[PDB]
Amino acid sequence: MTIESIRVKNLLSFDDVILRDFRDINCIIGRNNVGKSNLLKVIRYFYAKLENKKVIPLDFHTNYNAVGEITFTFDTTRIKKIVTSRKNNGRFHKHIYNTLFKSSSVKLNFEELIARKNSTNKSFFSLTLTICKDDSVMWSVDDPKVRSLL
Amino acid sequence: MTIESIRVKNLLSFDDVILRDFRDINCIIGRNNVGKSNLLKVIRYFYAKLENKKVIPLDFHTNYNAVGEITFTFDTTRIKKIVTSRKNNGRFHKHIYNTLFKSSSVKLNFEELIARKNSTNKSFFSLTLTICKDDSVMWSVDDPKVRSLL
Amino acid sequence: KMILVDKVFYEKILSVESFKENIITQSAIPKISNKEVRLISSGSKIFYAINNTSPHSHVQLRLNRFFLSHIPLNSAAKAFVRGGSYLKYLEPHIYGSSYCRLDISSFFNNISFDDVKQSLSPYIKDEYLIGTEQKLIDAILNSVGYESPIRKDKGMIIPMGFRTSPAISNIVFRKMDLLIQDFCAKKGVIYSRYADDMLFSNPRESKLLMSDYFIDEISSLLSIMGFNINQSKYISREKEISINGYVIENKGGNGSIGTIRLSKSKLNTVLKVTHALAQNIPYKNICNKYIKVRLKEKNIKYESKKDEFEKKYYRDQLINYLGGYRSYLISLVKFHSEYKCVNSDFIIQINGILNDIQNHIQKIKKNRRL
Amino acid sequence: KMILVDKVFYEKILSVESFKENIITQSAIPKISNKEVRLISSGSKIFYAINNTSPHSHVQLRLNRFFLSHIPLNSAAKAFVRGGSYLKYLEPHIYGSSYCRLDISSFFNNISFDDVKQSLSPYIKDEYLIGTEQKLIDAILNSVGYESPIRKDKGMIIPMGFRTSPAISNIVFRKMDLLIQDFCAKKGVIYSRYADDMLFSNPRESKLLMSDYFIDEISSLLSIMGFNINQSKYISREKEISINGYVIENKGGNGSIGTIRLSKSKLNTVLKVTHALAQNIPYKNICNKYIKVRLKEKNIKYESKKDEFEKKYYRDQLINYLGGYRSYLISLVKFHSEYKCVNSDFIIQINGILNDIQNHIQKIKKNRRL
RNA sequence: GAAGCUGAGGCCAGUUUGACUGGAGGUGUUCGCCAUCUCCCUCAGUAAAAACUAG
DNA sequence: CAAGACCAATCTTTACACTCTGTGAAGTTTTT
DNA sequence: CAAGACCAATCTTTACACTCTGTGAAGTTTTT
RNA sequence: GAAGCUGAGGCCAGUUUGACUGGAGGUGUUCGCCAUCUCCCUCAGUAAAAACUAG
Ligand SMILES: Nc1ncnc2c1ncn2[C@@H]1O[C@H](COP(=O)(O)OP(=O)(O)OP(=O)(O)O)[C@@H](O)[C@H]1O
Ligand SMILES: Nc1ncnc2c1ncn2[C@@H]1O[C@H](COP(=O)(O)OP(=O)(O)OP(=O)(O)O)[C@@H](O)[C@H]1O
Repeated sequence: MTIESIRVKNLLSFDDVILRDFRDINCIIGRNNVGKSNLLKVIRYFYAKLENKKVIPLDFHTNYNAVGEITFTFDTTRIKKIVTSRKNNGRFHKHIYNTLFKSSSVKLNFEELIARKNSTNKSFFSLTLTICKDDSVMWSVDDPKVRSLL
Repeated sequence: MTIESIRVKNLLSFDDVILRDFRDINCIIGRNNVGKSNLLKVIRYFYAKLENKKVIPLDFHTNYNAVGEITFTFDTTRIKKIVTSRKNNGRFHKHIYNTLFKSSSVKLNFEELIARKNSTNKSFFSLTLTICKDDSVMWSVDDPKVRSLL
Repeated sequence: KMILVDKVFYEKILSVESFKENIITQSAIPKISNKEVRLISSGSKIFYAINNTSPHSHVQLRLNRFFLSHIPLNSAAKAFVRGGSYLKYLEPHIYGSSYCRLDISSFFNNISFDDVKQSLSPYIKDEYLIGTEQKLIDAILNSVGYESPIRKDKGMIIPMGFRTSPAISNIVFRKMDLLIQDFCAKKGVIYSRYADDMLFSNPRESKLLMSDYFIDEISSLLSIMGFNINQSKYISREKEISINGYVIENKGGNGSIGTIRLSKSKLNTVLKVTHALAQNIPYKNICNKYIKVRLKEKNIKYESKKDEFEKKYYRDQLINYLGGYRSYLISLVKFHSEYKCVNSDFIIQINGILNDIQNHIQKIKKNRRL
Repeated sequence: KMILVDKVFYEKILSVESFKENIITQSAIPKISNKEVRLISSGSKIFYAINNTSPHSHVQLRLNRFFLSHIPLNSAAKAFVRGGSYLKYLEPHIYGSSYCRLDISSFFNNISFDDVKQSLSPYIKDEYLIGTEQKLIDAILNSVGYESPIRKDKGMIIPMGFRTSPAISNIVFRKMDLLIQDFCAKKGVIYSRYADDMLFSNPRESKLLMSDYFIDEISSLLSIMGFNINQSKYISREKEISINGYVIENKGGNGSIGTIRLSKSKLNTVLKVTHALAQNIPYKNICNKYIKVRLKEKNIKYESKKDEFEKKYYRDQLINYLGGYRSYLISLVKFHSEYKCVNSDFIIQINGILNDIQNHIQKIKKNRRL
C-alpha cells in the first residue's frame, strides 16, 4: 500500500475527518459544495509545507479551536524491505536508511527487531502538521530532511 | 507633517535603517541593487498587514536574529486638532476620537492635558510590527480597530 | 449564524407551559427552592437532584434540547457533548511518546456563576422579560443555577446532576480550553479533556511533561477563573500510562503509532462473572457478590408472586449486565475498526470474551424457557 | 560567505612572524604561561593583563583584527561590537511602558571553554597544524584562552582584559541571545544586552516584567550553558527606570514615545569641576579632589624641570578631562539628532553645559600662554 | 550547602571611658538614594573592547 | 537548588542486481 | 500561597461649518 | 492558613488481655497496585450527560 490514513481536524470545511483503507482506484462523489476539492487543497498545502515552501496557512473551520491538524500515515513497509536488505548498498538507499529507518530501529532491541523482521512486516510513519492561531506551523518530527525525503 | 520616521530592523536588505525628517518631495537615488524598492516592499507589507490581509512574511536579512521589526511613527497633530475641537461632532470624528485619542488622553491629568493644549501641539503614534522566526506577527498595539483606522 | 434568544423564544418554545402563569401575570420567576431539590450523598461527594414534577425540571430539559446544544464548543472537550466519548479523549494520545494527566479539583463546584452569566450573555438578547423587574438572562440562569443550602456563603452554584450542568460547564470552560490548547500547541503537545480530567501527550523525545514547569504553567492558567489542580491525581509517565485501566502504549520513536488496550483489572469483574456462570453458581449469588445489585424487600411491588418475582428479577439483571458489557466491548471493537488503534492481540481477546458473553447469554435465555 | 581559516590562513596573515619558529620546526604552540600574564586587583574583581612583548599578544591582536571581526553576531548584543554603543542599548526601550533589568553574575568567568570551542568550530577548518600533534583550532584557542593560576580547578578560562575576550564572549553568547530574543519576541517584549547587563521593556499595559515568572523563565534559559542571574541587581519599574544614571521615561499609553535623559547625579562631577574652575581653585586641587588623578613622585621622568612639569601635567589633565566630557555630551547630542529621543529641555541643559565647558577650556588655554 | 558585599589608614562630628558610624538643603516619589530645583585628608593601585572630537 | 526552551552553517537525497522484476534464497562613559 | 497568559461574536469608521478653507476666536463505562 | 482522604456495622485471620489492620499466586516494572500469565457477610443509599445494541 501507499497511504494508511489521512486525518484533518478543524481546517477548511472539515471538523474531524479521517480517510483510510485506500484502494487502487478511489472514486470521490458528492453534492456540489461538500468539500471534495477541499481534501485536494489540504493535501496540496500539506505537501507544499513538506518541501518548506512559503505559503499562506489554510483557514480554520471554526475559530473556537486554537489548532488545526493534518496527519499523514505513510506506509513504509516496502521501502523498509527495499533499504534494510544487504544487497541494496546504493547511495540513495543509504540515505533513506540513515534518514527514515535509522533512529527508529535504534530504539528497538534484538528480540523486537527480529520479531519485526520474521513476522509480517507492517511499518508506518505518522507525520502531523499543526497550524496555530497565529499562523505558525509546528511538526511532530523536527528533522526537515525526513520531511523532504517523505 | 505626515510621517515622523520609518525604521526597519533585519528585514530584506536592511540591518537597522531609520528614515526621518521627511519633506514634501523625497527623491530617492542610488546604485542598482541597493534596496531602493526594498523600502517600497517593506512599506507595502506593513500596510497589507495593517488591514489584516493574509500575506507571506518578508525574509530576514540575517537568520541570526529571531525578530524583524518595522516601526511607523504617524504624526497625528493635525488629526488631534481636527477631532478634539468641539465643533466637529460628526460620526467619523467621533470614531477617530474614540479609537485613537481616547485612552491616550485618559492617562494624562488636567495639568498635562492643558499644557499639551496650550503649547505647540506635537502628538505621535508609534506602531511596531515584529515578525518572529516562525512567521508569526506581533503588534505593539493589540486593538485592530486602531490599525485599520491608521 | 449564532443562536439568539428573545422574549418570544423563551415564551413560546422554551417555557411552553412551565411558566405561563408568571408570564401572563408579570410575576417574577422564582428561585429554585430547597423544596424542589433533594440532597444525595455519594462518597464524600454531594449530589443535587431536582423533582420531575417541578416546572424547573421541564424547562431545564427543553433548554438543554433547544438552546445549550447550539452554542459552539471547543473540540478538546470530549465529554457531555453530542458524539463525544471517552475513547475519543484517549485516542489523540496514541501518537505521543510521553504522557501526563492532570485533574481539576471540584470542577463543578468551582464554576463561578458570574462566569456563566458572561459566557451566556452574547447568546441571549438583553431584554426585560417581566416588566422592568427581571431580565431574560436572569430568568434563564434562575432556571439553570441553584443556591446550595449547605454552603450559603458561595451563593449561587451549578450543582452536580442538574441536567443542564454538564453543557453549561463545557460552555463556561471553553475559554480555558482555548487558552490551554493554544499553550500546548505552541509547546507542541497534544491536549484533550474529559469533564475535568485533562490529558497531555508529547510525541517528541523530551522531558517537558515530567517537569514541574508544565504543572506550574497549567496551574497559572487555571488560576485565571479560579480553578485548581488536584495534586493527588497528577501523573506523568513515558512510553506507557494507564488511565482508569485503559493503557496507552508507544514504545516507538520518530513517527510511531501507539496502541490503546484495556488491562486485566478492567476485565476482572466480567471474567469473574463468566467464571461463576460456568461454575453453575446460583444467579442470586452472582448478582449480589459481583454486580452489587440486590432486591431489597422494600422494593417488592406485589405479594401475589414473590418466589417467581425474585428469580425473574435476578435473571433480568444478569441478562442486562451481560448485554451492557457486551455493548461496552462492541463499542471498543467499533472504535478500533474506525480508527485502527487498539492492540490486535487485545482485539483477539475481546473477540473471545464477546463470544463467551454471547454464549452465556444464549444459555441463560434458553434456560429461561425451561 | 562565512569566514573560513585553514593552515595557510594561520601561517601567513595571522601568525606572520609570532610563531614562525614553531611552524618551521613543527613544535607545538605552547600554553600562555603565568610569566606572560600579570594579575591586577580592581575591587573584588581580578584582571589578567598580557605582556606586549609576548607573541601571544600580537597574535591576539591580529586575530581580533582579521578573524573574530567577521563572524556574524546577534543584533541584541550592543557591546564590544563595531558600531555598538551604550545609548543604542538604552534606545529600543523608549517605546516601552514597563522596564526590567537583569544581570549575569561573573559573565566572563562563567564562559565555558568547551562552548567557545563549539562556537568557533564551524568557522575554522578541521586540520592538523603541527604534524599530527596539535590541531589548528587547538592552537587558536591556546592563543585566545588562559589558565587561571588562582583557580586551577575550573581549568582554561577566558579572562578579563585579554584583548580578544569581549568578541569571543559575544560569539559564545550569540546562542543565548537568539534564545532569549525569541522568547521575548513571543512574549512581545523588547530585549537588548550590553556585555552582561540585560534590559527588557514591555510597551503594553501589563505586569509581565514585574512578575516572578519572567525572572524564572530567563534563569531557566540561562541555565542551559550554566549562567546565573545576579539577584542583587535585578530591577523592575513602571513608566520610568534609571540605569547607571541614564533615565528612560514613558508616561504615555497606547503608541507613546519615551525620552532618555542623564540625571543630576550623572552631571554632578562635571558641574562641580566647572564650579571649582569658576571659583579660581588651583588646578592641582581640582585634579586631585574631583578627577582623582594625581602626579605620583615615582612617575617623574626627569629632575631637570619639576615645578614646571607638575603644572603642565595638571593643566594637560584638566584639558583632557574637559575635552572628554565635552565629547561625551557631543555623543549625546549626536545620538539625539540621529534618533530624536532625548528630552528637549535636557537638550537645552546639555547645550548650556557644553557652552560652559568650551568657555572654560578656552580660558584655560588662554591662560596657558600667560 | 547555595547567594551576596566592598582598596589601606588618619583628624573632626554622632554612638562609646574608650572604640565604631556620616561630612548641602528643599521638593516629590514606585522609598529606589530614585528623580527634580537651588547652593574632609593622605597613600597605593589603576587590564580590555566599543561609542563619542557639538553644528 | 534545578529545569523544559540547547543558535545557524556545515558536505551529490535519487536503483541494484543473479532475479528484466523483486528488495532474497594623555580623555569621558559602559560592562566590571 | 499567588501570577503574567483573561475565548470569539457582538453594532454604519468615512466632513463640519460662521470661516469656500481651517479644526476656532431495567445495562456497561467515564467525569464523580 | 492552604492541600488531601473515604457509606454504617459484624465473624474469621494478623497486631493487642483486649481493641485495631488484610481475605490467589507467579512474573516484570517507571514501584505506580502499575502491567502480564495462570487459577468473607449484612444493611442503607444509589443524581446527570454522552458514547456504545459485534459483523
Ligand atoms: N476558507 C474556508 N473556510 C471555511 N469553509 C470553507 C473555506 N473554503 C471553502 N469552504 C467550504 O468548503 C466548501 C467549498 O466547496 P468545495 O470546493 O470544497 O466542494 P466540492 O465538492 O469540491 O465542490 P464542487 O462539487 O463544485 O467541485 C463550501 O462548503 C465552503 O463553505
Ligand atoms: N528576500 C531577500 N532577502 C535578502 N536580501 C534580499 C531579498 N530580496 C532582495 N534582497 C536584496 O535587496 C536588493 C534588491 O534590490 P532592490 O530592488 O531592493 O534595490 P533597488 O535599488 O530598488 O534596485 P534597482 O535600482 O534595480 O531598482 C539586493 O541587494 C538583494 O540582495
